[PDB]
Amino acid sequence: MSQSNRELVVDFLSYKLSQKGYSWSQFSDVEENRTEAPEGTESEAVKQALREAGDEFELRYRRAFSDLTSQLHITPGTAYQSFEQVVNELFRDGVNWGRIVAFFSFGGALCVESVDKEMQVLVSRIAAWMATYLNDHLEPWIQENGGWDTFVELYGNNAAAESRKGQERLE
Amino acid sequence: DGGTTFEHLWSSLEPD
Repeated sequence: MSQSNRELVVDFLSYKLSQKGYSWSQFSDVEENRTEAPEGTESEAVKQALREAGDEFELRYRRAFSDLTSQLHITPGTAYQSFEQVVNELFRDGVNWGRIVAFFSFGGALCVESVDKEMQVLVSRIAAWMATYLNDHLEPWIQENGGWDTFVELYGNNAAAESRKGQERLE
Repeated sequence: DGGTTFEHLWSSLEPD
C-alpha cells in the first residue's frame, strides 16, 4: 500500500477538518492533482467506505477519543511517543480490523486539534507516523482481504468500478 | 436479520 494508504490518511484528515469546513490539503494544494493513489479502480472507494462507516461508529467513541486526545493535547513540542503508546495498546487489544479505522480516528482527532494549534507541520508528521505503522504491523495482516476493502465489498459490489470505464461505447 | 450494512457491522464488531 505504502503511498496509497498514506494519501488515504491525507484525505481522511481533510474529512476530519471538514467539521470546521476546512482541509489542510488546501494548504498542500494537492486537491487539484486529484492523485490520492486510487488506481482508478475501487481502492478509491476505500476512503468513502471508511468515511461513512468509520465515522458512524466513531461519534460515541469520537467524544471518548477526544478525551484520549485531551491527554494528547498537542502542545509546542509534544513527543509523538505518547500517540505511539496509544497505538501500542491498540495492537495488543487486536490486529485492528475495525480498530484500524479507529487508528485513523485518533490521528484524525489529533490532526483537527494540531491544525487548531497551527501545528499543521505536526499534522504532516502524524500522517507520516500513521503511514509508518500501517506499512509496519498492519499492511500484510489487513492486505489479505484489503483490511479496508472488506468495508468496500459490503457497501459497493465494485459494480461502479466496472461502469467506471464507460468508454466501451466510443468504438 | 437486520441487513442494515453499517449498523449490523459495528454492532457485532463493537464487543470484538
